[PDB]
Amino acid sequence: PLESQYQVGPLLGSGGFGSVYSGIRVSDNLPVAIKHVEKDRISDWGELPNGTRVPMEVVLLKKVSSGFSGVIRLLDWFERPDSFVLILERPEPVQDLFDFITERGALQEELARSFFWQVLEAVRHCHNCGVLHRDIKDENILIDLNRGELKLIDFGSGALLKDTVYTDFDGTRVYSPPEWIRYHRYHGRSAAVWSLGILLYDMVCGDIPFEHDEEIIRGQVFFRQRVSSECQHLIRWCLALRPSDRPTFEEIQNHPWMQDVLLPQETAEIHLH
Ligand SMILES: Nc1nccnc1C(=O)Nc1cnccc1N1CCC[C@H](N)C1
Repeated sequence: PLESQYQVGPLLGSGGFGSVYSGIRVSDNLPVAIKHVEKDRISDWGELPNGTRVPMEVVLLKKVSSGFSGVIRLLDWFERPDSFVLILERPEPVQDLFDFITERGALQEELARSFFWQVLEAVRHCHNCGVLHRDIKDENILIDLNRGELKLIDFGSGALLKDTVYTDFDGTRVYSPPEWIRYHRYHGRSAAVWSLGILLYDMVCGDIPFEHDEEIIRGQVFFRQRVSSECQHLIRWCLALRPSDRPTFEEIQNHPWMQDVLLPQETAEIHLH
């Protein structure tokens, strides 16, 4: 049973994603996160190779499963009569990117470069494994404060990556691209790159560039903080109105603003000490 295998701690958060609790695996004292999701609230249903219908997140997290620290690890999962329980890895000490930016304001470009690079490495790993996250944002990024390593969380709005159009979306509207707003249509990679541009603006400015549909559609970027010309260029390129004008992950990582990234441990030493 789940109740004998894990010691339940405080609620870490709840919302559209369900309810997430801090926990401890009783056997080895390993820190875990216990995620509960009600069956009636599930947006994307997946199918396990053995045939059983599970939340898409269970399918997606199994697809990415490796020694790669950039994606939160699924440790175990359970079915209950009206819900699913997901046992996830829990870094300690940890802080999500949203709380980190709230406490510190706009980040130094060196810090933003290190964090953005790790998000890109994590997203590239998902895509290479046939997984599309669909809800890339500061709230879905965990910072391992000791190691300076970032992890992607919440694959509950995700899908299997495909080359055809998506007509469904249940991620964050303010991170969604203008083709979703205008037409209820987007392609995986170019929509992911748009959300990445919103994320990078958020990191260097301390807030998102757009709040309303009209602003997303217009796509005019205003810099409220001092941001280098190379960083402003990368942001505007990710935020191109025409999806095909957006850079590939390779063009992003080869961008001159992305050069000479710090190692995660150098990041923890300089910026998280
Ligand atoms: N593994 C974790 N370790 C520490 C903290 N959180 C998580 C987590 O999975 N969180 C999570 C999963 N699915 C949806 C939302 C989640 N968050 C809950 C805490 C607040 C965070 N912004 C979102």
